Amino acid sequence: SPGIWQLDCTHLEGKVILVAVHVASGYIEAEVIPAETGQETAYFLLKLAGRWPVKTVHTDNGSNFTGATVRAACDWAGIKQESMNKELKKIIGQVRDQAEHLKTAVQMAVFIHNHKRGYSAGERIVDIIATDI
Amino acid sequence: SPGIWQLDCTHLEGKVILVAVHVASGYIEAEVIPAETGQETAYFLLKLAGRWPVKTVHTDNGSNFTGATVRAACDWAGIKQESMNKELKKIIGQVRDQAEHLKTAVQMAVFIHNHKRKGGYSAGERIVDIIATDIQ
Ligand SMILES: Cc1c(CO)cnn1-c1ccc(F)cc1
Ligand SMILES: Cc1c(CO)cnn1-c1ccc(F)cc1
Ligand SMILES: [Cl-]
Ligand SMILES: [Cl-]
Repeated sequence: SPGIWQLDCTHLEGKVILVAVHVASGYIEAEVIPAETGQETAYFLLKLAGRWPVKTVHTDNGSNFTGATVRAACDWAGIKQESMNKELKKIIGQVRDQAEHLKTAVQMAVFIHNHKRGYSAGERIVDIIATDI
Repeated sequence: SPGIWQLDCTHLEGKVILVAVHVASGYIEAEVIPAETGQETAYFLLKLAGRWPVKTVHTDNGSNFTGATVRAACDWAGIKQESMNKELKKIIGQVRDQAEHLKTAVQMAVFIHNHKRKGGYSAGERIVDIIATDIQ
């Protein structure tokens, strides 16, 4: 469905990246976060939920989801907790050299993934949500 | 254009917030950034451009836009360089005491601003409708 996202973590250069995939489109939002903690996870989810209609998020149900913080953020935002990601690392690989900081490379990779084309993932998410509306 | 954004800075609690407004819809993306520098501005603009189809930005043309970095990032992403602050601040003010960290309060405020229905469509619904229409 249109409001359904998957949230996973992935690790590079000793750092933690959260990757959110909009399941129907393949569109991705990803960011390096300071640590894999409830507080940083909640922050990431709140950010995502303000930008797209997030109804449900499928997660790995690990340690950073057992605490009060993520529960509180999902409650507040009205979110239920109920192939793109190796590719993301591959693109980061292709572009790593052009950026000093991993965080920059991550955002270049997100850009490339979402714009690649007859439809890009970015066009697909928009069409799907507009149709739902 | 569907692809036109305005980028402004605003300041609270000794911290810098960049606010991007999609002009046709009133949809906002905003984040606290470490400092108002070319490098952090470039980073913010690359993030935005990967999430929405950014063709042109209108900025204040100040110091963080004179350097090689923002110019290089905009080149790369194919971006041309050619009320909210207050409203967003008001919502932040309203929620500030519910979050420890300003950064959290900012993202709650963005959520509220983008979902608010004054009657009706929210800004979030409008941006999606406008861009979907343009695509078709
Ligand atoms: C701007 C662009 C390209 C080429 O830059 C490929 N997909 N998109 C895109 C991405 C997201 C949209 F909402 C609409 C279009
Ligand atoms: C989920 C929601 C609300 C709350 O019902 C208000 N606007 N939106 C919204 C925001 C962005 C969209 F693309 C679609 C809908
Ligand atoms: Cl995780
Ligand atoms: Cl600025």
